[PDB]
Amino acid sequence: EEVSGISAYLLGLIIGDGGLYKLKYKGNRSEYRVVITQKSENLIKQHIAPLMQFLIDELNVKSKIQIVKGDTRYELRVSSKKLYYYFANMLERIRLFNMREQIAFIKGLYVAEGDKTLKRLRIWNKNKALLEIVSRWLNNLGVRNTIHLDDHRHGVYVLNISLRDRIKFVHTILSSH
DNA sequence: GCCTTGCCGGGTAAGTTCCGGCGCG
DNA sequence: CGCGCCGGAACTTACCCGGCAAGGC
Ligand SMILES: [Mn+2]
Ligand SMILES: [Mn+2]
Ligand SMILES: [Mn+2]
Ligand SMILES: [Mn+2]
Repeated sequence: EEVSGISAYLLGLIIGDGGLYKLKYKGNRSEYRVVITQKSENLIKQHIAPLMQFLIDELNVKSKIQIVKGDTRYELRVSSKKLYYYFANMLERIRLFNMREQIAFIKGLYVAEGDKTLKRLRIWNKNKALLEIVSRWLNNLGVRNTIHLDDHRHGVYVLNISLRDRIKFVHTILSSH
C-alpha cells in the first residue's frame, strides 16, 4: 500500500534518471545495479535516499545505499540482485498500475525528465511506448496531452501536458504525498 | 494582441559499462 | 568455479532550457 506508492515513485526516478543494470564482469563475476543519478546533492541525500532506505528495510535487503560523486552528478546506487528484480518485475507489470501507483510514478518521472520551470508542462524521453503509457494515464485523470517527436537529433519524444489543465495537473500529480 | 503549442539549437545533467576489489559455497 | 556485493570513474549523449512563431480566438 504505502510500499507500492513509494515504489512507483522511485521507479519513476529510476526509468527517468537512472536505470536497472545487470552486469557481467571478468570473469565470470556479476552485479545487479539499481541506480538513480542527479546533480543536486541535496535532492539525493535528503529526499531520495531515505525513501530507498525505507524500501530496502522493508524488503530485507542487506545491501547498502551507495552514493558515488562523479564529475558531473551524484549517483545513488544499490548493488543488489533482489532489489533489481523487484523493480524490474514491477516494470514488467507497469501496464497494471492502480491509481496511486500511476500518480506516484508520473510524479517520479516528472521530477526526473520534466520541465521544471513549470511555465510549460513537458516530459522528455526516447521511449515512445513509455510516454504513450503515461499519456493514457493522464487522460483518464482529466489531463489532456499530446506526444510528438521533439528532438530529431536524438529521436527524443516529448509529452506535452496542455496548459488548459495546468492546475489539475500540478495539484493532482506534483502536489501529492 | 494574446495564449497555446510545435520547432529547433545549446550544452550539461544525466545515463552506461568498464575496472579492480572482496566475499560466498 | 561460478557467482554476487563494494568503490570508482571514464565515457557518451539524452534530456531539459528557452527563444521563436504559426495558428486559434
Ligand atoms: Mn532518461
Ligand atoms: Mn534525465
Ligand atoms: Mn533529470
Ligand atoms: Mn518533426
